[PDB]
Amino acid sequence: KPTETYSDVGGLDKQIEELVEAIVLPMKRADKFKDMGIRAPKGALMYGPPGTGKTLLARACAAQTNATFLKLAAPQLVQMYIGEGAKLVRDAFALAKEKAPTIIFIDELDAIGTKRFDSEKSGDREVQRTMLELLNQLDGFSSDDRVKVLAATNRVDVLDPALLRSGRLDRKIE
Amino acid sequence: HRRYDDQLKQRRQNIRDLEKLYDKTENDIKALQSIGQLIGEVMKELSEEKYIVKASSGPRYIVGVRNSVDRSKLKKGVRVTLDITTLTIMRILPRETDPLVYNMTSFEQGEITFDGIGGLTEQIRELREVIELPLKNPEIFQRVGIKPPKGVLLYGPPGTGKTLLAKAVAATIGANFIFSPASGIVDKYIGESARIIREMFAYAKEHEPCIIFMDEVDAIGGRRFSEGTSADREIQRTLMELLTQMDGFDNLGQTKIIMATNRPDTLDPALLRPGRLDRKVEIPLPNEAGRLEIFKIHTAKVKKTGEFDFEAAVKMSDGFNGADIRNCATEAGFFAIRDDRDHINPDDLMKAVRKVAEVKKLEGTIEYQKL
Repeated sequence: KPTETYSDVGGLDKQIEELVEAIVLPMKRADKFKDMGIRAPKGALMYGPPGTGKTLLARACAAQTNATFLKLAAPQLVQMYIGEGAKLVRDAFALAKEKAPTIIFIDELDAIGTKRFDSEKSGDREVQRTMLELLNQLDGFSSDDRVKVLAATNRVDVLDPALLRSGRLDRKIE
Repeated sequence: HRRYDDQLKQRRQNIRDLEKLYDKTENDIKALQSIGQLIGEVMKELSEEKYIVKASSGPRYIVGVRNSVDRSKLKKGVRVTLDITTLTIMRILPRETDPLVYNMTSFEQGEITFDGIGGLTEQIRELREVIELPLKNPEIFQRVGIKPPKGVLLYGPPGTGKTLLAKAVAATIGANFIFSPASGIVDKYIGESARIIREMFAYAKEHEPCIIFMDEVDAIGGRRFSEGTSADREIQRTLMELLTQMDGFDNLGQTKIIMATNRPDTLDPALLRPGRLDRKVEIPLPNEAGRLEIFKIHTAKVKKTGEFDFEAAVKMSDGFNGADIRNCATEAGFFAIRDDRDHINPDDLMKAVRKVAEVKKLEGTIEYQKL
């Protein structure tokens, strides 16, 4: 758990209540969702100008839950060794098995994704490999709504349109 | 009199419990007395008592035979067991190329069935004819003279349940299923990238043809102009192995290849052309009648009120999503918490559908993936 709480921030409660409904309420209210059969949101999208408190607001919510936190950067998923980055996402949710109520954070969601087919250079493919892991792992044994991931990105302009689904990211928090 | 006797009767039950522990502990030392055994496949037959078996590490040696094995099964193409000391054949094991079970087993737990994928019935009855029928009564295609289809392409816009299509078909047939993610098999090794594809088609004969599944492959289907490729040349031989397998002289057509992807164009145009992939099955946005069957699916196990909406939910969201309804089921639970109600308000269900219109903003309009 970090040292940041909700008392150190103010005036963001409009955006904070959106975060409380993601990784906070579904964790404590999970007993209600099991009786109602309603699946909790698998994640929340965070964007805006880079100078916002998205790093602070996501940090204040991690300490209140008092659960194991995992930080994974998107640019770190690309390495010179092929398959090493694919094992990062594969082993990231592997720690969500032994410890079921965890929290995963992905910084700069726009760092990993693209199309790159038609035009020159034939793309790269040293990136999209770890992107397919994000689609496969969240569609695998995960998505028990204990795997909820905080997705933090800058803008919405450049992103993979396939990153948003009811099994990956639900609430889009502006 | 019986006080001292009952104490010894309870100890007698503990004596027999320790008797099983005595042999169990002695068998631990007996298990540690054994040595290791090398496993290899026979390459070429040098003589009757002299064979050439390739070790799992890649060197080859001339090994002998014993009286506990049959030389009829020691011929080429059969995996045998060697010795780590004198380099001789000891025992005989069944043939397994690279026994990776997590790739072979699909971990089937029944959740969604053909009734949960409903609304696609136009395309659902299309799949069962080229999948369930040839794996059940193959003589139907043999009487006409057509060959059974090998590959089947499942594509469409994201959020239509293409991932659930693998679990839906697997919940009925109940045969073996091999899940092979795209970026999980790209692990960099010498000759391993092209060997993984050779595995699934090699295990298809002993484990029965069943169905082989491919999950979201955006990679190997590229032309890959050379910028230096950054070590990805190992992926180029992966594409070559997939193309030569369909055109190979081995017996095929019984094993079904299910390959799903976000968009078809990223796949190899050599595969899209006939002769390899004969089946292109699109999963587009359902019609007005197709969505109606899906709302009852998500609201079935979820506790609802008898006033739950029927046909108005389709009219609320038009063109914004029209694909993934499950987003609406998650948003509807938050409106009932603020009002302190376990059951969902039918009016709040319509409000959750309206919220989804501003949730996506991902564009992704597909008119180009038809072909």
